[PDB]
Amino acid sequence: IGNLDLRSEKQRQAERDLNTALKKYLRKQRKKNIIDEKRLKAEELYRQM
Amino acid sequence: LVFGVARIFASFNDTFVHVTDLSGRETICRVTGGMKVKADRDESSPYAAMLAAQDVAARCKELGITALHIKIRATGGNGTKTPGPGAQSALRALARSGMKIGRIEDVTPTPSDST
Amino acid sequence: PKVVKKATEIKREELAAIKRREENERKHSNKKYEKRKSEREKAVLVKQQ
Amino acid sequence: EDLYFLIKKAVAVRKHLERNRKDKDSKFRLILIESRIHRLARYYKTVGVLPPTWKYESSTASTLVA
Amino acid sequence: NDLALQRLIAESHILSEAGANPSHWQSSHAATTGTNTRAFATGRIAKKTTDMRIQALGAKESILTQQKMPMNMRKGIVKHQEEKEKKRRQEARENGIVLEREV
Amino acid sequence: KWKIEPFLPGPFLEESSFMTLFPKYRERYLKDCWPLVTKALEKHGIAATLDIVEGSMTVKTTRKTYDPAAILKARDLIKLLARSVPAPQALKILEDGMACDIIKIRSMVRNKERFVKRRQRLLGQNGTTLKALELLTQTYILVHGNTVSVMGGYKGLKEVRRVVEDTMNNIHPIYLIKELMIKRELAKDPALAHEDWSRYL
Amino acid sequence: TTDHYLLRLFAIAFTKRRPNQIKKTTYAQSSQIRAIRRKMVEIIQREAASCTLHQLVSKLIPEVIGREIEKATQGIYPLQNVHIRKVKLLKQPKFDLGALMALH
RNA sequence: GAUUAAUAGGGACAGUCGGGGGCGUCAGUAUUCAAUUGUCAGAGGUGAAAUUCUUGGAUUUAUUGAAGACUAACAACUGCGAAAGCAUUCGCCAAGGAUGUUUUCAUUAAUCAGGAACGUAAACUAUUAGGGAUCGGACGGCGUUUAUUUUUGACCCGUUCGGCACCUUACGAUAGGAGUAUGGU
Repeated sequence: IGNLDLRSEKQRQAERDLNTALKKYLRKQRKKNIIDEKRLKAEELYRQM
Repeated sequence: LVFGVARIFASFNDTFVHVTDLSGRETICRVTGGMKVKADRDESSPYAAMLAAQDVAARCKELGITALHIKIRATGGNGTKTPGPGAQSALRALARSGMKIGRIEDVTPTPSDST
Repeated sequence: PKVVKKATEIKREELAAIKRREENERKHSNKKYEKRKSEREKAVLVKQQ
Repeated sequence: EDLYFLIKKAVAVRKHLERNRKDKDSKFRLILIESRIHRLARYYKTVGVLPPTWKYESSTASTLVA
Repeated sequence: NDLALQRLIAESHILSEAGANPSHWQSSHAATTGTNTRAFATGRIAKKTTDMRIQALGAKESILTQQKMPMNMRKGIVKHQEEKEKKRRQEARENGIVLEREV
Repeated sequence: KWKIEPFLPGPFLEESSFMTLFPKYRERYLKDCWPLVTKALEKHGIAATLDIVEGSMTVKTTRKTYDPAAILKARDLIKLLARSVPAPQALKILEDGMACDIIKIRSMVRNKERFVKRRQRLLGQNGTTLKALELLTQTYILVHGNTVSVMGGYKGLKEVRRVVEDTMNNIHPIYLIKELMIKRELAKDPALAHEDWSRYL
Repeated sequence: TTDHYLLRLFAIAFTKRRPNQIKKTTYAQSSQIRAIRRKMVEIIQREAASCTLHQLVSKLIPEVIGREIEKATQGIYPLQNVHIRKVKLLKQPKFDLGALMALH
């Protein structure tokens, strides 16, 4: 009782200061099928790879 | 695969299954909805559209075209701009009895300003 | 009391609006390449003898 | 002169109105501009800068474009 | 002058939230919800409509409402209902849907 | 004679596809109501994608789609989802007996304040006349800005068409609801199955 | 065209919503719309008056005209997509089998 | 011999702004009518029907032509006009608004007796104190895109006038019916 909420402390500090996984990323995000411009950037990255 | 163009005029009172060539000029075979149902109440019904589509597909497979491009329309001037039950039921029966479907388009007359 | 509570809610809204205007002018003006002046330092306009 | 520009605007409005004859917004703006002309003209009469028998109905418009 | 027209207009909310419109999505959900597929749902709707009829005849207070709550339950209930109606008003101001005007 | 059977069982040569365009305030709601839509359209056999970058819903017929009217169902579904019908109702168009319709009512009143008054008259006090029309006609009516979007069976589509035109032409919807209630009472008993019912309205 | 075929070209052009913007309405002003339409009719006249009908169809197929309208109107207001929505041939005064078979 | 130049006026100029107005012109479909073909038994309405049109071929399919109307979608918690009202393009004609100016006469003004111009419906109802949006100027700018690089425009941001509307706060305010009887006519 009195220890840190680490997620809340990281969010507080954020609001104060303000090739093997990127294939299963597309495997998980081809199933939605929302196009979602971060996936467009990921498709261009996969085409470059 | 000889593509014939099927005009399906689906209104609320009667459905028109009509088959033309690619030109639009020469009617191959048409069966209206009301000539398959004794009742003018049930002239525009999915059963009427199913019977009409079966007769039209039978005639056009006797002529040997076995492929259609389907243009669906309705009463569009001051009408409803939506097809009746004849469109869905006729397309279902038409492709359920042979007839590899090609291109589907809903060519309803949409006025730019009517009244 | 209700007048003090309503007016401190209005004061919070106005101070947040002024901070947002200043932050947007900082992010889109030439003041971006400066150190943020602290508020205790901003408390004094000039000092003279 | 203010009165000179106002009567110039009046002749322009009346000439367009004579060419077109169908619209009413130009007629309403003509009524506004003739009321403005008569008010400024009355103030300049009671000062006295212009003749007190000088009048503008349409003939002064005609004789000042002519 | 007409009675059953006035009854059909007022009780339309209760009927269309109970079961009576299978093309409406809220009524097609409330037709399988469980408190309308139970044994005596039609009688419970009849009790609600009879309470609204006596309210239209002149009763100021209801029989179906609960009168004593521990002030945190009632504040949470009223605040949630007001926030729901406000969110529906905002999501109908956007999308251009017009809604029934009531204060 | 009127009932329609579900399709039991490649009927498409050219891979058909349709698109509709939506704005951003609909992009949020569509982004968090989309998996219901693509689940039911996968049960019908049609691939449905959403594009938040351009703002476009696309449907396209896959290899294993067998119902050929499913593409018309999906085209109407994405039209209503673009025109901001809620998602379970837009998915309720995918049943066999449903159909949608859009009624353009802005052309019917020359004035503006008279149009606002007549549209709010169509909507009624606390929505009671609108849900009374929805009950008596078995439809879903959405008074959508300058248009009115209705769904349901084709009979209900015709009756709400008549009621919406007569509401815009200064006949009251309470009068039309009384008319529909009389028609329901007369069609209840088939002893009066074919007479001219104009002697009662 | 240079083969004396009169035809009407109907072009449509939707306004570009600029990325990294916050305002919801991308409205061009009315004078800006008139300038866009003036540049549109200038482009389609200058790039359809010089060629024959076969080259005009060969330019219509990959949509070179809409691409050049998109490229040259972006100094007035950027346009999301320019298409030519209709081509209508009104009168063909010649029946010549020479050019009509040089097609086929 | 002639004040402040008003945080009231009227005018001038410049870039503009507007689905404000008039005249012409250009289109777009749709409807009706007619013609040419392919037709080949109903079509049309309705909750059902009926009147009607239908082997001289209706409804339908395709292509033209004419006429009259209107300007879908864009289309708004917007724009313009004093009001009714005003949405196709282009041209002409005047007018108007706001802004800016290193623009002028200096009370010209405010309000309305009299008068003058424009013209099937109803039916549920000195500041507030700022903020978030919005559009019309004018100014400023870290920057993305025009841009082969300067213009210039689009986007973002800030300042400033002006205006339709939202919410909060008020600064406050303030403006006989229904039953039951009894006796007459």
